[PDB]
Amino acid sequence: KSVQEKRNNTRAFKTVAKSWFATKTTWSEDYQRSVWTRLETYLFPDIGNKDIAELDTGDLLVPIKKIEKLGYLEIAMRVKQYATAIMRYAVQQKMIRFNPAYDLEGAVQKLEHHHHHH
Repeated sequence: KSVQEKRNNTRAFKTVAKSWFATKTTWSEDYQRSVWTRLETYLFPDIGNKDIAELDTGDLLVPIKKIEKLGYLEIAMRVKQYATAIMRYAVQQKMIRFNPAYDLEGAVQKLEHHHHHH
């Protein structure tokens, strides 16, 4: 249906995070650039090309887990918070029902919503 839309990939994480970045000047110019650079490299490749409306807790856990097992916990936790802020903005734009980052209490130790498949 995106042919009738003015832009095929709309409401996508990269565009939304772009808007979020454009609405952020709270951090310092240098540090925030570093923030953006880490978003560009880690928190964009997977989810940025996906329609965030269908982005599952697992989908977002992919880039998170990517950094988690990258050996940089601080980076992962900070990207976790960056994403959390963007997800908050995402709900406000009705893109997602709830924040998967808030939804997952850490109940499931996997990327799935169930411990037992059946």
